[PDB]
Amino acid sequence: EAAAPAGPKEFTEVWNKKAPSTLIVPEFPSNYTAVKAVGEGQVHGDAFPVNFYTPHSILSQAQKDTVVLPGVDGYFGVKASHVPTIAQLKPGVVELHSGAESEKFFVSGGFAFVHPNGVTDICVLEAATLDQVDPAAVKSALAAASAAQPTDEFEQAANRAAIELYSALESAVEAKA
Amino acid sequence: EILVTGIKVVDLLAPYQRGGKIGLFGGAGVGKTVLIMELINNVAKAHGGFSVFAGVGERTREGNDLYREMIESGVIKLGAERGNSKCTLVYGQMNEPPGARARVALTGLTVAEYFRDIEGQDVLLFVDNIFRFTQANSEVSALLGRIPSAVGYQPTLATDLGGLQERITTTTKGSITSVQAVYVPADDLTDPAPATTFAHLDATTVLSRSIAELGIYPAVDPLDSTSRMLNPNVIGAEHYNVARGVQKVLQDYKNLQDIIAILGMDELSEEDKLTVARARKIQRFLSQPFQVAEVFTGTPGKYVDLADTISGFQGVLTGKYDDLPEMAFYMVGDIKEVKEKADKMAKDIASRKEADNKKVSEELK
Amino acid sequence: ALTGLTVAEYFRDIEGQDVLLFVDNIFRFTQANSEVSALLGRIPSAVGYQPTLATDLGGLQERITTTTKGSITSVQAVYVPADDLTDPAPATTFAHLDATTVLSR
Amino acid sequence: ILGMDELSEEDKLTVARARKIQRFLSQPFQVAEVFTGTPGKYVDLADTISGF
Amino acid sequence: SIAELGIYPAVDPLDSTSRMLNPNVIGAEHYNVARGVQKVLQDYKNLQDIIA
Amino acid sequence: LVPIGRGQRELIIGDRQTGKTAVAIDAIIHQKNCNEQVPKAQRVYCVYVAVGQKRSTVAQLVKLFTQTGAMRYTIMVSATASDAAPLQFLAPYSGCAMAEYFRDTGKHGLIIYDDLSKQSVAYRQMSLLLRRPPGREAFPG
Amino acid sequence: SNQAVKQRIRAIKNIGKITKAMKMVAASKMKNAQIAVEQSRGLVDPFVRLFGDFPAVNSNKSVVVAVTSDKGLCGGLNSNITKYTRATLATTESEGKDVVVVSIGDKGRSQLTRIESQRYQLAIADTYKVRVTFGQASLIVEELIKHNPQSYQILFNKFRSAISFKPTVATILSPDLLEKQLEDVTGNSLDAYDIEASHERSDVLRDLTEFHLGVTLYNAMLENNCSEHASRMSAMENSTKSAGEMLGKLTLDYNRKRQATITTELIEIIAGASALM
Amino acid sequence: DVFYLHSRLLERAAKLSKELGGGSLTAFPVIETQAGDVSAYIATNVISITDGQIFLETELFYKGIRPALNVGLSVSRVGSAAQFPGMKQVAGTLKLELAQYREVAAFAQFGSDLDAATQYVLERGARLTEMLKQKQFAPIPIERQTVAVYAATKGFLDKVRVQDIVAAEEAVISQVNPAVFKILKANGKITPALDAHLKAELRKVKLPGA
Amino acid sequence: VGLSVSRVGSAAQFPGMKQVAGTLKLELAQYREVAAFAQFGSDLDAATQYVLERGARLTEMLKQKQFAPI
Amino acid sequence: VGLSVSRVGSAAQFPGMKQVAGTLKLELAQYREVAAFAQFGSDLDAATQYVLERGARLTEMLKQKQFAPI
Ligand SMILES: Nc1ncnc2c1ncn2[C@@H]1O[C@H](COP(=O)(O)OP(=O)(O)OP(=O)(O)O)[C@@H](O)[C@H]1O
Ligand SMILES: Nc1ncnc2c1ncn2[C@@H]1O[C@H](COP(=O)(O)OP(=O)(O)O)[C@@H](O)[C@H]1O
Ligand SMILES: [Mg+2]
Ligand SMILES: [Mg+2]
Repeated sequence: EAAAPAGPKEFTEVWNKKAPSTLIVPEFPSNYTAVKAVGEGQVHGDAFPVNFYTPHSILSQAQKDTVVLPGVDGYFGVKASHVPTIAQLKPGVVELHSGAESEKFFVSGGFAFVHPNGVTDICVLEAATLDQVDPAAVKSALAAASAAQPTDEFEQAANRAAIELYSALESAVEAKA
Repeated sequence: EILVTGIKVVDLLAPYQRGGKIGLFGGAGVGKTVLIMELINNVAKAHGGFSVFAGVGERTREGNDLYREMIESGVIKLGAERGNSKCTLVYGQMNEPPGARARVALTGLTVAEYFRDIEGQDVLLFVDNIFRFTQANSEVSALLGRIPSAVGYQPTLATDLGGLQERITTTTKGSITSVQAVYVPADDLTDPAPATTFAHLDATTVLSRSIAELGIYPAVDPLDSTSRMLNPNVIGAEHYNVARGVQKVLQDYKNLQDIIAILGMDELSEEDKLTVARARKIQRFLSQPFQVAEVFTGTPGKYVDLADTISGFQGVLTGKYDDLPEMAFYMVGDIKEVKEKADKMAKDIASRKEADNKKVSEELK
Repeated sequence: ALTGLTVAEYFRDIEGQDVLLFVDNIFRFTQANSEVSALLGRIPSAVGYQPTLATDLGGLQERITTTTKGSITSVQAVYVPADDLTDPAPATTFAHLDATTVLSR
Repeated sequence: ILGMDELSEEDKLTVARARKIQRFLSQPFQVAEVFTGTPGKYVDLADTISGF
Repeated sequence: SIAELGIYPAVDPLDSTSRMLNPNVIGAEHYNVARGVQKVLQDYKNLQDIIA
Repeated sequence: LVPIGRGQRELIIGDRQTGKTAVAIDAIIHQKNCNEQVPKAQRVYCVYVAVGQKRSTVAQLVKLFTQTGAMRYTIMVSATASDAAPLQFLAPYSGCAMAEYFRDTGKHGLIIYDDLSKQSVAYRQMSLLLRRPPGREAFPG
Repeated sequence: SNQAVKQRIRAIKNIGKITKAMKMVAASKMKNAQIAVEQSRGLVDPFVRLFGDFPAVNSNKSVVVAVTSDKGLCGGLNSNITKYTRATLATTESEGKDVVVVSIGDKGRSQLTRIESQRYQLAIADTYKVRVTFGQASLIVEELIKHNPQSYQILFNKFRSAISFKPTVATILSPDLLEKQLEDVTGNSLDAYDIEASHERSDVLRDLTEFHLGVTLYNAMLENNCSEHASRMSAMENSTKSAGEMLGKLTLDYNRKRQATITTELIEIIAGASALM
Repeated sequence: DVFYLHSRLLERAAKLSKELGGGSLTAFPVIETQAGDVSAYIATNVISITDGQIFLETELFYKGIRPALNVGLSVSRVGSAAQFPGMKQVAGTLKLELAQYREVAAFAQFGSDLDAATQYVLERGARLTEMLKQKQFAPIPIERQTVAVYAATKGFLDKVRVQDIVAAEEAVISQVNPAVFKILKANGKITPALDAHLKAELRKVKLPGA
Repeated sequence: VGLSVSRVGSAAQFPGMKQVAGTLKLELAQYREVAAFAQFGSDLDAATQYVLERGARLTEMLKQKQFAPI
Repeated sequence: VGLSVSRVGSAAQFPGMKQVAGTLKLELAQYREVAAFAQFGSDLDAATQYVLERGARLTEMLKQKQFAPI
C-alpha cells in the first residue's frame, strides 16, 4: 500500500503552496543520479557496471564481468546478472575482473548491493590494495590485538573487529596466486 | 503655531511655523523652485491674506510662468477686477545688472512690510533665491574698493544679509510667513553665503543632490533639515516621537553606508538588516508627487494631511508594513496608497500571463 | 618653444614640407610661463597657474597646424602633476592634443 | 587565480590571438640597428591594416 | 589617538625621536629593547587594518 | 562627564542645530533653580551675550527666561544681526564687564558668549573695512 | 580636513589589497577542495539508488540539519540556507509533529537560535577547522541518532559550479519506522533484494541508514565547504571592485580638495599682499 | 560676476510674445566638465540658468553608446510641453522601460546573483539602448524617429538579437512604405487610423539575424 | 564623550558624583572600544556583548530633554 | 624601493653589482606586489610563499647600521 507517495514530484506541490514563491524548489540527490535500480538496462550481455566506492575516493566505475566480495557468510561471486542482493561485507579482498586481468583491493567492511537492473554498488569505508599493506605490521598488530582482552565488552567488540580484520588480512597476504 | 504644507518630509521632520522665516537650501537643479511653487500651490491658496513674490535673480522664463499660472489660477486678475488680486509680483531677475538684483529683495520686503504694519495683514513672502542678493553685493563690492573676506565675498556679508533678514519678521501687529530659496554655490553648505543665512531661519529645508540622484523627490535631506517647531511642546509628543524615530532610523542606516558598499548587505546583523530595510522604506515614503510636477511627470499630485503622515510613519517604524516591498512606498501620498500600489504591483506581475490580445475585423470598421 | 616653432615654421611656410616638432615637456613650457607671469606681478588663476594659461598655451599650439603650403606635426611630452588629469595645466594641454601615445613600463 | 586549463576554447583562442597580436605590435627601428644589429623596418599603412 | 585609549602620557612611541637613541650613547642593550618595542608596535599598527 | 568649575571657561563647540544654546540655557535655568536654595553668596548670576542671532530668537529666549523666573538673575546683552558690526564685536566685552561686577564684588557670575563665532566675523568686517591686512580666512592677525 | 580624506584613501586602498588577497586565497581553497567533493559524490548515489528519495514523508519526530559555514564572509550563503531550512521546515510540519533543528557551523547557530529557538537542540562548529573526514561526520551522525527521529532532512549547498550553488534537501528515513513502509507497493520494493547479512533485515536496514546518514552528512559538509569557498571568492571579488570604485571616487574628491586648497591659500596670500601693495 | 556673465547671455534666448513678432531663440551652451564633476562652479552656474541639461557620460561613450546621454540625469522640462505628439505617446513607455532598466544596472549577474525573471526588462532595455544609438552627421527626421521607437517599444523588434538592432531599425525605416511618414508628419500624432496600418506594416518586414 | 575634555577634572565637581562617575567615564570608554567590532556578530565570550548592552544602557541614561535641568 | 628612482640607472653602477642587482630589484618588485599575503594564515601556492620568504630575507639583507658604510 502506497497511498502516501512521497517524492521529488510530490514535495513540489506542498512546497509551492506552503513555502514562499520567491524561492526555487530545493534540489534533491535524486536529481543528480543518472542510473537507478528498478528501471532495467545496463547489462547488455556479459558486462555489468561496478561502482566501487569509498568516502574519500571512487575506486572503479567501469563495467566488469565478475566481482568476488567478502560477505559475512563468506565470499561470493557476482556475475553479469546476479540475483538482487544487499550483502553486508566482512574484512576481505574485493576482487574485480574485466576478463583475464584482475585488481584486488582489500576492504575493511561495508556493504555491497546489486540492483534489479544489474548495476552493482560496493560501498566500503576504506579499501587499500594489497601492495600498500606491509605484512610485518599486521602480524604485530594482531599480536597486540589478540593479547589484551578487557572486560568492558565495548572494547572486546573492538577487539573482535581487530582480530577479524587482521586475521583476514594476514590470510589475504599469503594468498597470492 | 504650525503651518501644515501637505508635504510629508516637510510636515513630519521639519514642520513650518506660521509666522517664521523658512529656508529651502539647494544646489542648482535639486528642486527648490518646484518646492517653492508647490508651497505656493499648497499654502498660498488656503491663506486668506496677501502674497508677495520677490524674484531675486532667477529665470525670467519662470517669472512669466508664475505670472501666467497666477492669472489662470485667478490669484491675479487683470483690469477691472484687479482689487480682488491676492498676490504682488516683484521681479529683479537674472538678466538685470547687479545693482538691481541687490536691491529688489528690499522692494519685495517693502511691499510685504506695508501689509504687515499698515494693513495689519498676514503676508506670505516668497523670495526665489535670496542668495542672489548676497551674490549681487559681492559683484558690486569688488568695485567699491573693499578688501575681500573669505571665499571672495564682501567683508560686509553678514551685516548686509542680517539687515535684510531682520526686516522679515512677525511683529506684534502682523506676520510675514516668508519662504526663501537659498542656493548653495557649488553644492557647498560651508560656503559663507549659505552658512550666514542658516542663522536667520526658523525652519531650514536642505535639499540634497544625492537624494535627487536616487530619484526621490522632493530631495529633502531628512538629516540636514531642521526646525524650531520640532519640539514636543508645540507639535505634541506623538508627532515628535515619530519624527525623532524616523531620524534615528535614517541616521542608523547612514552609519552602515560604507559597510554595505564594501562588503554588501550579506553580512549585516539581522537586527540591522531590519534597520536597513525599514530605512529604505521610510526614505521612499518621504517621496511625494507634487501638483506642480505633474506636468512633466504625469503622475497626479498628492496632498497628504499631517495626521496621515504621522500614522503612516508610525506604521513603518513599528513594523506594520514590513511585508510590503520598498517600491510600493515610492511616490505615493498616504500609507493607504502604499497598500493599493503594493497589490497593484502583484496584479501586474500576474497580468503578464492572462491574455493574448489580437485585433480582428477592424479593417472594414 | 617659440624658437623651435619658428625653425619649424620656416620649413613649413618656405620649404613646403611636413615637419615634426618635438616640444619636450609642454608642462615645462606652461610652468615657465607661470613663473614669467608671476614675476610680472600678475594675480594667479586656479591652482597657481597664470591667468593667461589658456592663451599662452594657445599661442604655441595654434601655430602648429597644416596650412596650404605644408604642415607642422607635434609630438609633445606631457607631464601630469600630482597624477591629476584635471589639474588645469594638463586639462588645458589635453584640449589641444589630437592623439595620445602612452609608453608603459 | 584559476588557470589556463579551465578556460574555454574561445577563451583560449583570444589568448592565442592576443599574444601574437601584441607580439606583432613590436618593430625593430632603423635608429637601433647601430647597436642592436637587426635592421630596421619601415611598415606602410596598407601592409599594417592587412597584416592585422 | 593614544589619549583616546585612555593611555597617559599620550606619547606616540613611533613618532617620538631622540638624538640619544643611539647604541653608542645609551648603550646597545637599551637601544635594542627600544628598537624592539618600536618594531612590535609598528607591526601591530600594520596588523590592525587586517584585524578589523 | 565634563564637569565645569566655578572659574572655568568651558567651550560649547559643535555644528549648527546640535544643541549648544540648549546646554547654555539649561545652565542658566539650573542656576535659577539653585539660587533659591543657597545662602546668598553661592548664588550664580547669569549673563547671556547673544551675538549675531536674530532678534526673534532673543525674544523667544527672554520669553522662556521670564516664564521660568530665570530673568531675575540673568542679564541679556543682545547685539543682533541687524546691528552694526562694532556692536556685535563689542557685546562680549560689554557682557563681560557687566558680569565682572559680580566677580569683583564677591558674588559669582556666569557668562555665555553665544555665537562667539560671530563676534569674530564682525571683527573681521571692521578690520577689513578699516583696511587692515587679512590673514587666515581673511581674519585679522 | 584635507588629511582625513588622505588616510581614508589609504584605508580603502589597503582594504582593497586585503580583499584581493582573500579572493585568491578562497580561489586556492576552492581549487583544492573540489576534487574531494567530486570524490565524495560517488558514495551518496548507491543509497539513493537503493533507498530512493522521499522528502515528503509524514514523520512524527524529525531532525533537520542546516549545513552552514563557520567564517562569515560567504556572501549570501548561510542566509540562503536559513531561508530554505524554514521554507522546507514549514512545508513538512502540518501533522503536529516533533522537530529537532541542528546546525553545522556556528554561523548557523547565530541565525537559527533566533528564528527557531523552540526546536534547536544542537550546534556543531569548528568542523572545517582543518578538514572534514568521514569519522567526523560519523560522530555527528551518532549525535543525530542520539535522538530517535523518523526522518532526517539535510540542508546544504551543492557545489554545482564555481558560480552556481544549488541548495538541496536530502532525506534519510529511519529503518523500522518509515524505511520499510515507504517502499511498500504491491507487497514491498525491498523484497527483491536477498539479504546476505548476519542478522535480520531490521538490523541490516539500521546499519544501512546509519551509514547513509553518515555518508550524506560527509558529502553535505564537503559540498557546502566547497561552495562556501567559491562564494567567498565572488564576494571578495565584489569587495575589490567596490573598494576600487570607492577609491576612484575618493581620489577625485581628494584632487578637487587639493586644487581648491592651493587656490584658496593663494587667494589669501594675494589678498593680504594687495592690502599692503 | 562670472554668474552674471553667463546669465545676461543666456537670458537673451527667449520665446517672444505675439506682440513682438512671435520669434524665438534657442540656446545650446556647452560646458566641459573635469572627470564628470558637475558640482563645479561654472557648471552649477549654467545648470541654474538653462532650463534642461543634456549630460553626456564618458562611461557610455567609451562603451560605444554614442550619443552617450545619461538618461537619468538629463532633463528638459520646458520643451516637454513642446514635444512632437506621437513621439510623446511612445517616449513615455520608452523612458519608463529605460527607467526600470536602470534598476538592473551593474547587478544583472555582476553584483551578487541573478533572479532571471527580469531578463525581459534586461534584454528589452538593451534593445532600447541600442535603438537610441546613432552615428554622426546623419540626423533623423522626427517622423522616422517615432516610427523607429514605436517599432522598438511596442515589441516589434523583440525577437531580434542585440547585435543588429542598428540594421533592424534602418530596415524598418527603409522597408515600411513612405506614406506612413507623411501621415505621421501631417497629422502630427499616431491617430487611431494610423496605428493599425503601422502595425500591419511592421510585421511584414525582414529584420536581420535570428 | 571621547572628544569633550575638561581641565579641572575632579576637585571641582560633586563628591557624590565623583564616587559614581569615574566608573561611568571608563565604562563608556569600554563601550566605545567595541563599537568598531559590532559589524560582524562574533560576540566574544560574553564580554564584548555584555558591555555592548551595559554602555548602551549608560548612554541612554545620559539622555535628557530640553529646558528641564536636573 | 618602488618610489626611489635614478634616471642614470644601471649605466653607472658596479658591473659586478649590475649583474646581481638586476635580479634583486626584480624580485623585490615581485615581493612588493604580493605584500598582503605576508599577514595571512592560509598559505598560498608556494610560488607566492617562495617570493614572500625571499623578499623578506632580501629586505633584511639591505638593512645597515649607521655610520658604517660598506
Ligand atoms: N536635550 C535635547 N533634547 C531634545 N531636543 C533638543 C535638546 N537640545 C536641543 N534640542 C533641539 O535641537 C535644536 C537645536 O538646538 P539649539 O538651538 O540649542 O542648537 P544650536 O546649535 O544653538 O543651533 P543654532 O546654531 O541654530 O543656534 C532645537 O530645536 C532644540 O529643540
Ligand atoms: N518634486 C519634483 N518632482 C519631480 N521632479 C523634480 C522635483 N523637483 C525637482 N525636479 C526636477 O529637478 C529640476 C529642478 O528644477 P528647479 O526647481 O527649477 O531647480 P532649482 O533648484 O535650480 O530652482 C526640475 O527640472 C525637475 O525636473
Ligand atoms: Mg531656481
Ligand atoms: Mg545658537
